[PDB]
This record gives sequence, structure tokens and C-alpha cells, in this order.
Amino acid sequence: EHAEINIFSVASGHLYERMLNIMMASVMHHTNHTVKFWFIEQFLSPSFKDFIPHMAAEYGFKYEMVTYKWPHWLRQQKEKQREIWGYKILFLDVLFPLSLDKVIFVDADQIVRTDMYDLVEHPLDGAPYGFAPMCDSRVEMEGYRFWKTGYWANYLKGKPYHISALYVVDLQRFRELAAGDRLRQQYHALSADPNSLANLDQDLPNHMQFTIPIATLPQEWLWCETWCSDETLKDARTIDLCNNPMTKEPKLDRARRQVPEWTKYDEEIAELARRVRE
Ligand SMILES: O=c1ccn([C@@H]2O[C@H](COP(=O)(O)OP(=O)(O)O[C@H]3O[C@H](CO)[C@@H](O)[C@H](O)[C@H]3F)[C@@H](O)[C@H]2O)c(=O)[nH]1
Ligand SMILES: *[C@@H]1O[C@H](CO)[C@@H](O)[C@H](O)[C@H]1NC(C)=O
Ligand SMILES: [Ca+2]
Repeated sequence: EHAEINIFSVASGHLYERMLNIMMASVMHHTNHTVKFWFIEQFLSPSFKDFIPHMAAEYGFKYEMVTYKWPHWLRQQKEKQREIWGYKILFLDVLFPLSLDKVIFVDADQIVRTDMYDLVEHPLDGAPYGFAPMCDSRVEMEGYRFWKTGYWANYLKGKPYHISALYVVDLQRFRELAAGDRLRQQYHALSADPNSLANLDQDLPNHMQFTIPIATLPQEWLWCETWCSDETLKDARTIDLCNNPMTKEPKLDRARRQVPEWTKYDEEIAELARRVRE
């Protein structure tokens, strides 16, 4: 038909591609529903693209590569990080076929511990997309919660500041509302100021949430140690390995320390790689 769960992600770098395979394995280990992964093709390495049919056949999922060219009229991003962020949030209406009703962005560095079909079924109450809020539970990190003071605290008027690591998009609704055209136009005007949209993929939906509604997802949908308490980890449906501005601990060290099953997925994918080589 089109798959019960449709997930898209973006990865640039061998480290993020290594975590992307782990994310996919974690999704498949926690669901019996049909899954299809969608990749932002141009950022991937030839090795990753060659290995994906092996992952698909081992884990039992479908996949599709999407190559969408940045429109010439639309203000470009010279920083590759920001261009990749642009691909997460600016083209939700054109990356996928009109037959696809819903897609979920899951970060390449995520670890899933839930049946992702529960996010497909989560009620959005008319919102074109749903994001989890940033945690307030780790009190020692309050000084780094930039959204709780200054510009964002005044702008939000008590509304949540949502993390862009995970989000469900009701593509039927998002198209119904022309949210794509509206997000591109707002981004084009806002980005004329190079100081605006510092966290492009995160700031844009948070900025537009008064006119393009966000269904604030349950806090358990996204857990990051930087913002979220140790006590809420047991409830976490998905983990994001977000940067800790206080410790600056490396990415792989965060993965191994925080997530016990991380090495299990990593070793399982490396075992599959050696099996394919024979
Ligand atoms: O595929 C990739 C991704 C990153 N990097 C680079 O890794 C660095 C760290 O960024 P990363 O995306 O991992 O941060 P993270 O804290 O998970 O992001 C959150 O915050 C981000 C917004 O600030 C949000 O997009 C994200 O979902 C949140 F988890 C940074 O220099 C990126 O350019 C890369 O080389 N390749
Ligand atoms: C898939 O179905 C089997 C049926 O025996 C069940 O035991 C298993 O726990 C299910 N897995 C998931 C992730 O739902
Ligand atoms: Ca991340």
C-alpha cells in the first residue's frame, strides 16, 4: 500500500550513517507493523546507499531515496549543517509522494524503545505536525535553556519550545494548510537577517506555532540527558543523543554510556556487514 509506519531521516558523515543504521534497527526491533524508511539521498555516502538493501532484507523494511533540488528562488544556506536543517523542515510537501498521508522524522542518532505506530495513531487535533517539548526536569541545566528567558520567553507567551529531533507530519493536513509554502516564504523573509533562525529546523516551527499549529506530544516521546531527568528515562519511548553544552562529552561516548542496547545494535549491524562480505 505505502507502509503503516513511514520514517524519514537525514545523515551526513560516517558517524551519523553508523548511528542511522542503529536507529533503523531499533525501530524494527520494537514494531511488528510494516515500515518504510525515506532517505535524503544527496548527503549519503556510496557505501551507505550500497548497504541499505542488505539492512532492508535483514530487518524486513522497505525504503526509498529522495533527491529534491533546493529551489533557486529560495535563500540558500552556505553552511552544510544549516542546509541539512533546511531539508528537514522546508520541503515536507514536496519530498514525498501525494499518496503518502503521514511521515515521521526520526533523528539519525536516535534510539527507539517503542512501537512507532503509536505515533502514527497519536491524535493531532487538526495540527499538521506534532513535536515533543524540551524537557524542564533537569534543573541543573536551567542556565542553558535559552528559550526560558530573553527573546523566546517573550515570543512564546508560555507556549512550549519544542525539540526538532522527532516529529510526526500529517502530510494530508500539512498540504491542506499549504504549510510547506508558508514555511518556505517565512523562512525566506526571516533568513534575510543572518542572526535569525540560529537553530533553523527547530526555530522555524516554534516561530510559526501561532499560525501553523503544533500538537505538543507527550514528554515521553523524546528524551535527551541534557534536558531530561534520569528518573524519566524509564518512560522514554525514544532517545535523542543531543549535545550537552556543559560537558561537551563526545557523541559515541554519550551513546555507549546512556544506552545499554546501543552496542548490541552496533555489533549486530557489523555482524551483518561481515556476513554480506562473504
Ligand atoms: O548528520 C549529521 C548531523 C550533525 N553533524 C554535526 O554534528 C555536530 C553536532 O550536531 P547534532 O546534530 O549531532 O546535534 P544534536 O544535539 O543531536 O541536535 C539537536 O539540535 C538540532 C538543532 O539545533 C536538531 O537538528 C537535532 O535533531 C537535535 F537533536 C554539528 O557540528 C553538526 O554539523 C554532522 O556532521 N552530521
Ligand atoms: C510481534 O508479535 C509476536 C507474536 O508472537 C509477539 O510475541 C512480539 O512481542 C511482537 N513484537 C512486537 C515488537 O510487537
Ligand atoms: Ca540528535
